[PDB]
Amino acid sequence: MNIFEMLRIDEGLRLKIYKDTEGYYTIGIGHLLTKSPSLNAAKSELDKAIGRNTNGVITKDEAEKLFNQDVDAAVRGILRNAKLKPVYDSLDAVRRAALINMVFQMGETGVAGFTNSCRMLQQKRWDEAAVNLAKSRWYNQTPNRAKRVITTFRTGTWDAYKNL
Ligand SMILES: *SCC1=CC(C)(C)N(O)C1(C)C
Repeated sequence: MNIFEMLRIDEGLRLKIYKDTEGYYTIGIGHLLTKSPSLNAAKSELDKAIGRNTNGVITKDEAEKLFNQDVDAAVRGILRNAKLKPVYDSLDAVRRAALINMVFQMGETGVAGFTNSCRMLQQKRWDEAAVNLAKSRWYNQTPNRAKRVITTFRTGTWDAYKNL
């Protein structure tokens, strides 16, 4: 298991524009196109992202290319955030993947709260952090996924993704 396999499990793979859990146009492996209600706006974002006139459908290779860019972007976003970098640096590789997973799903920029959760992770109070992370819109809206990510933070193992 690694961050790519983990997110692939959590995000799925769809080659045609579809709506994510929040109702937003998305494609590939969790690649958010726009929060705009306009499908045309979403298709324009897609064409720009891929570099060709697609009309809503991409190939698996193209989906994996956006995925590589998105994971890279989540990692660089973490390292450029003065608040997240110290937490990421304090974690082992498995928990670092859990943090990348959260950033991939909700972004670094524009994310409200979680200051206390991050403080508990940096303190390595795994059980307390796990409880705290669950008191969130994030957990309530996508509980099965949040549970897997939280279990990863609580245990530092891939148990939530094995046999899954
Ligand atoms: S460690 C929890 C956390 C803090 C903040 C910077 C708000 N984030 O985006 C996540 C959800 C990673």
